[PDB]
Amino acid sequence: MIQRTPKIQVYSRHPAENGKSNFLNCYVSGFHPSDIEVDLLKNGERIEKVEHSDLSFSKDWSFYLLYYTEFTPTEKDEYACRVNHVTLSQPKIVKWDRDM
Amino acid sequence: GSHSMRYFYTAMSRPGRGEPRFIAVGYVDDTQFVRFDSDAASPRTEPRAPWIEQEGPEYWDRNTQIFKTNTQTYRENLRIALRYYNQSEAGSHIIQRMYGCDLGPDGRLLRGHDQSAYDGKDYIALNEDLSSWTAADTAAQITQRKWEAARVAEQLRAYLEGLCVEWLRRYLENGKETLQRADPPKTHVTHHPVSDHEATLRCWALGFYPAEITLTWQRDGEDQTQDTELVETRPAGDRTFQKWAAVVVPSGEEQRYTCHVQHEGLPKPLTLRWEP
Amino acid sequence: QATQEVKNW
Repeated sequence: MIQRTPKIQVYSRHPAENGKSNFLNCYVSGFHPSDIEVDLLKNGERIEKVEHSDLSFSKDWSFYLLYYTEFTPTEKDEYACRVNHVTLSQPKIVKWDRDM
Repeated sequence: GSHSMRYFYTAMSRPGRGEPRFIAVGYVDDTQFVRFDSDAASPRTEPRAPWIEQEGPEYWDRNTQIFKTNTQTYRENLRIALRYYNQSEAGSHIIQRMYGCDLGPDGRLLRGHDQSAYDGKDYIALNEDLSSWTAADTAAQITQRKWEAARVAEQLRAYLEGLCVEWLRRYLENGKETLQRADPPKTHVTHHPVSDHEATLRCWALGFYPAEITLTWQRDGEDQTQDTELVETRPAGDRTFQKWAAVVVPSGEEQRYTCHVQHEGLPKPLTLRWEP
Repeated sequence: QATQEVKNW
């Protein structure tokens, strides 16, 4: 079947400031079919309370979803998003880089 | 400004895991306002924007009935599509539909839309005349002939020119403080050395609504399209969007580069540069 | 406001 692999961006709602509460976003888009597994990670471990948007799609029929959770960034804590999809042979991990 | 309403339907089969799931979402511009999910504990149309909450019980009941009927109709359509493509009952497949209306700046209908897809590929579309169809393949031509015989286009035209426009105008009025407010981007340029002889300039746009925006880099006044890394516009989660554009430049040449931003919330396009 | 389906595929 013709399938499309997800694009992934990991970023914060507001410019990151250590010790200030914020939201950590993982935006997955451009994928088809719609089933997808997304985890947000803190120091490699799954964050329990993650919400996501309702399934919708772009003009080219590919799907997109926003997964998000409240977080308070620090200098040392590492955050990431881990994505699985039928097009991937292994989960793809994208690290949060506060400059992107 | 100009405005649109769109509904997006996704029907997904899952043999061995129950009947196909049907999801519908409705948008005005880049603002979602309703959802329906046949997998919910109690499937019903649910509000997703504050300005829709004031609609009365008749509105919620009418839309819920539509989406409950559509759940059944799209389960049938998924079975039909297997016949049209000679496919087995073992695989998972997806039908999508998107339809709605666009208004110009004076509130007049600009055009209507109604398109469907099967497995992420165009299947059939209502033409701009709201009277004829374009079928993508010989399967969709079967649907086209059925819809021609049943005069489906005439019913869609009546919705798109009538109820679609009337309700969009109502939503725009009820939600005017947000739907009719453009939030301009907050913009800045950052500088990231990559080596002793090159650096990245990244032009940021944050906090903007609606999502449409243009961000470009020029070098000596010439667009740098091939050399620009441009990320997809992305939601912040507070209704607004974010985007950036980056170029790698020779150290010492940074002032030859300008970032240009166009957005409907800006009275004039902006020009920015790295400000060390 | 959504529209009703008119016919199957």
